[PDB]
Amino acid sequence: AGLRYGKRAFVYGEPPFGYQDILNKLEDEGFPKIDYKDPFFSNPVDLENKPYAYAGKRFEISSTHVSTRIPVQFGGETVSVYNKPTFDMFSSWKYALKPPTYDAVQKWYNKVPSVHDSLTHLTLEIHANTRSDKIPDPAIDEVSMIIWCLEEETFPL
Amino acid sequence: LHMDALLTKFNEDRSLQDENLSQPRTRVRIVDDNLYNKSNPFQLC
Amino acid sequence: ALRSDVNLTQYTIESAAFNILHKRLPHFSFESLTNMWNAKKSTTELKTVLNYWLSRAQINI
Amino acid sequence: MNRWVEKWLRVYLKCYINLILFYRNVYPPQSFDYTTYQSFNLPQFVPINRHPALIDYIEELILDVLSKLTHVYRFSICIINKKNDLCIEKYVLDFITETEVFDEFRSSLNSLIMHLEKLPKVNDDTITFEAVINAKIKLTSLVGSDVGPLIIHQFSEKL
Amino acid sequence: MNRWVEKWLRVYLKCYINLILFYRNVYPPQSFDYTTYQSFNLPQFVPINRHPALIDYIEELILDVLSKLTHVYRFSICIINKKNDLCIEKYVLDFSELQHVDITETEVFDEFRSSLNSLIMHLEKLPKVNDDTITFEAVINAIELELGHKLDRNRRVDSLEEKAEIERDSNWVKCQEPKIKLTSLVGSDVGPLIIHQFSEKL
Amino acid sequence: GFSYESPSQTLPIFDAKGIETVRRDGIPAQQKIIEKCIRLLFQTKDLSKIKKYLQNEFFKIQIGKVSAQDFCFAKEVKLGAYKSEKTAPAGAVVVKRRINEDHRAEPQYKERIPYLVVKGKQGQLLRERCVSPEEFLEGENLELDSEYYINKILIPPLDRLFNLIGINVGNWAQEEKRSTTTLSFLIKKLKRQKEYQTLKTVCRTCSYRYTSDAGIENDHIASKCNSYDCPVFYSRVKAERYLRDNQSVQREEALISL
Amino acid sequence: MGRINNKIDDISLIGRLLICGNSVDFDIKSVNKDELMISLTEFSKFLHNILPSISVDIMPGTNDPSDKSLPQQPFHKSLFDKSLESYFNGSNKEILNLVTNPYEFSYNGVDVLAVSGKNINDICKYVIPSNDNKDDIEHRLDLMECTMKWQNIAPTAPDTLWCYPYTDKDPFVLDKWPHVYIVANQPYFGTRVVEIGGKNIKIISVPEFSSTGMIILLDLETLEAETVKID
Amino acid sequence: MDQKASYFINEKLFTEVKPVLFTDLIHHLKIGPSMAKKLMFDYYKQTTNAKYNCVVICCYKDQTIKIIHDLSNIPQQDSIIDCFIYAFNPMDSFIPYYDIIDQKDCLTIKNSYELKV
DNA sequence: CCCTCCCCTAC
Ligand code: SF4
Repeated sequence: AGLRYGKRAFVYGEPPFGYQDILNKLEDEGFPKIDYKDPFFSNPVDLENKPYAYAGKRFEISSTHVSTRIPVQFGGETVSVYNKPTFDMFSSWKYALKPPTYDAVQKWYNKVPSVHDSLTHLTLEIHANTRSDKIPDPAIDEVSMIIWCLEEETFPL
Repeated sequence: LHMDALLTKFNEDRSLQDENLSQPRTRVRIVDDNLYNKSNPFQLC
Repeated sequence: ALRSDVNLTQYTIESAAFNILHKRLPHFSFESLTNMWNAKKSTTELKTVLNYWLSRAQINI
Repeated sequence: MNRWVEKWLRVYLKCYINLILFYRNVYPPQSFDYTTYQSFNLPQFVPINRHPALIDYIEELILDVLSKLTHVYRFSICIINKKNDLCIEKYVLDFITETEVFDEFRSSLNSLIMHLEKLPKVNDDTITFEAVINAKIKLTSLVGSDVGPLIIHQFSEKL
Repeated sequence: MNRWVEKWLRVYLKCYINLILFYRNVYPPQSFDYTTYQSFNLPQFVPINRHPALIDYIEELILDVLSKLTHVYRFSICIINKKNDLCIEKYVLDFSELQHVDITETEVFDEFRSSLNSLIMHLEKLPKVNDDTITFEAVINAIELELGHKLDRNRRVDSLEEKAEIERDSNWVKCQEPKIKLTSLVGSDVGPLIIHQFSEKL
Repeated sequence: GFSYESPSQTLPIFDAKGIETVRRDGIPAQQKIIEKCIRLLFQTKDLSKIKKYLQNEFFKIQIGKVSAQDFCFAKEVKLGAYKSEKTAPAGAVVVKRRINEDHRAEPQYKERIPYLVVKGKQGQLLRERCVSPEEFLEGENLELDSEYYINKILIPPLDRLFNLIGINVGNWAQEEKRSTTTLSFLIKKLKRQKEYQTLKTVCRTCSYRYTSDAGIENDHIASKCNSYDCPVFYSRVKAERYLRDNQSVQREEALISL
Repeated sequence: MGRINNKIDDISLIGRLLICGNSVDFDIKSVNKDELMISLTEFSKFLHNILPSISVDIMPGTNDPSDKSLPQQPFHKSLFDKSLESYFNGSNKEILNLVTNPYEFSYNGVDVLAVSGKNINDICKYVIPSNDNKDDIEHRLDLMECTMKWQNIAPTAPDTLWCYPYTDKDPFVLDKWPHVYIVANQPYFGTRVVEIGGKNIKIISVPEFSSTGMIILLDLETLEAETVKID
Repeated sequence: MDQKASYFINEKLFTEVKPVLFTDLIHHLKIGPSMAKKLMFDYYKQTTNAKYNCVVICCYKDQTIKIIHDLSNIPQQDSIIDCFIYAFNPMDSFIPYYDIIDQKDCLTIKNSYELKV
């Protein structure tokens, strides 16, 4: 059939929730069905205890950095180490950050980053010579150009 | 002919002559008469 | 009419032409147009002012 | 000694079960807390379920396994495929300073993260999980704790 | 003396990592381009990758290694297979006392040129590695330090230096140390920088 | 907020009401800044990216790397419907100062007269400076009031929008042989010269609509374009001011002594 | 230097070397002083190694650290390594001479007018809907012949020239015909002798050395240009 | 001398791993260009331990210089007036490095002018 | 530290 259990084995009780009833029971307990992301600081330096209050409304703004995240608690109490570390000589260490994927670099490189039923229309403009940028006056400045245009779309005959 | 045959034909019969290296051949003299005369037309401030 | 129809900032001929027709028109002062229209030489300047006012009249339609 | 290994094994098993539950589709995402807690000072995000009933169930399972830790030699968490009743995957954990056990559990959990985050995705509503206590297979050897006298081996199966 | 060595060592590590990633087909060769300037004058025309994420990754790794330099005496770029996590190749860069704190840059670049030429001549003889799930890793051997234990005080950060120190202390995990084949190479014998090279296969 | 009028709609619609991104009672710069900040808040929920962007914008405004067009107000002026002279708005002062020199320069009813703000002495009410774009681009020593602009046109609306979240934006604003320096000066000068040549080529191509010419006198006709509705004009006058200055660096001794 | 050809009887007849522009390729949009200094030190190494054997006349180009206009001044006494400080002391100018972008070298009486090639490259950036009754070597040679005919080195003034080229006496308006007219930084190579009013001018189109690295050897006894390809 | 040259080439090829040119032999042994080519060819001979890639260039007529890459299809073998070894490369990518050289007495052609100091 | 006057946006 499938993966065998072993020579001597036991089984624990069945969990209470499934894939569908999980959110329906999470809402009935007094929690939002989906907890969206609150405004947060990605840089823990820019925190500066900004969310203090505003007009008597206390806000809780934190960061997602490793320095601000609290450790996982087991039983309501945070489990942390209190004693000083014991550094031993001749140790070995490994980088934890995962490098980019081969396929990611290739996908980045391939993208190469009959009847008249309207109104006739006529337009007119005027050019008048001025005297040292004086916005020509209709009492001392005369007309020189009466360029006009007729809308040929609606014009009949 | 292969590449080794060309080398065998050319380098084995090297002349290695006239390479005194003590009295080298003087390059032919070519002067620029416009070096000091006057008035370079394209020289602006 | 453009002020009532569309909501933009300056409501000038160049601004309206660029925001409605996507056409960028140069703008010359009233003294520059006068100096061009009084140039005995430089047919280019006369053609410039003529096409200036012709485009201003054609864009109104 | 037996003091720090108990608490650190509790935390390690909690993170282990929560990671196996979240990185697969045993329970849906958006049901975990992916940006609040840290597991063992690791830079990666650790998901913890939000429903207090499931967290209490996991904690009670861990306490019941640790209460009889002397008799058990293997604690496996099987992934059962619904409508077929066939265990697709089976992640298995086989069986004196606070810093040593801390670093060993840190390395083991980091190896578990690196192994889980590179697996093929799973469709929804097809998997139920079942933990078993031992009182064509594709095997993978993970990092385990060797310093403490309670040496544990970590390996996973598939198909 | 920490005055100029921190730049020359950075350039050397950059060229080292880029050559290892290029000649072993860890990344597509089209993403590499032979250059001489990558924010630092390189000693050769070294093929440097131009991926935005990979450049930052390599720079952060090199800065972390240079910060831990005072206790690190060995740095290895391990080439692990992806179908199974097993080191098939390992390029060790020894740091035996490094002639550290206790100089005609042209000579330093000449020594780096010799070392990189030896590395390239060694890499050009290995069989071609297929793409598609070949990857790499990074392992260091320290003298006396314990990493991952700086987050036990909640360490309220004040500037970028403290945040960098925290994220560099937390970015490393502990690890442990058949038909191995060791091949020694040419190192850097310049006064302040006494570096040695090694290699491992099979 | 982001509006989704249908489940099939993938990209959201930036639907704003009443806020400074739809009101014409400000400057085009504040609209872009506020819209960018709101999009950054709605998409990434990241308060650090918003802070970095705002600090960069404030630093650019303080230095003087702005377009000088996005800082132009535009308000309708009812030149006859005002109670008195001391209650006239900022635009009416500019309008009257222009009428006094040319009575024919009187705007129509509900006309949009633009104006800018500059620096002043102690006091110097907002109405007292009130320079128009023409007066500002021809003034010898005139710089935008970076303090007034930044504070009183950027800090109040961002304070409202981000105090609805719980962060104060005002605190983010208060926070013979030479081959290196000479070569840096050459790089700067050549970059500025290439930018100036590109702007001149753009203006010469734009002026082809009227002249239908390409040789000389086309650059001459295009050099008299004072279209205040074009961003290339402000950049052109800024490039001209930069090229006509800094004569100390552009000499026989450019820190190279020869 | 006579190391490759080994015919010192013929290599010793190359009296001078003339770099006609485009010595370094970069974009001033995104560049700093470091990489430009690297390229300049490479060029300075070349100069220091070749100067004890041959004389060099360096000329600015279109993409070199110099003015973007056509009358580009000499590069600088700086921008070169400190190893060349003995050549820039003032007395050693016959072996190394930083020269203006247009220049009329009087090489033993053979007046040769040399241009880096921005005038023709600025004429060719237009598309004239005439001349029908395409980017070929003969077309650029005809353009150079017409530049010599019109007696104007830069017909497109707003593109090549800059503000204040001169006052009342423009330098680009030719006042004297040269013997050889060199326009460099061209895609192809080609020569042509033209007869304009009983005179004779030899036009030479020098191709780039980056791609198709040919070197033109111009004689001064008969004005015959031969090419030397390097692969 | 064929003894100092061989030792120098072996050193600069295996201990200080770098591509050695014939001009390097010119500068180190103070010899002419033809003698340097002869010594390079002599070192190319007697090469039972061959661990390098020779870089051969040939000069055709009409003053053309080519670097042979295929070594199997040499175009116009009748027009070749010279063909010598340019360098010994231990690696595959040639990519040499060029530094300052003090050509005080290794010059075969001097310019008509002298450096005035 | 409150008033009027002005701008203009949303139902
Ligand atoms: S500035 Fe604006 S308007 Fe004046 S020319 Fe250039 S583009 Fe046309």
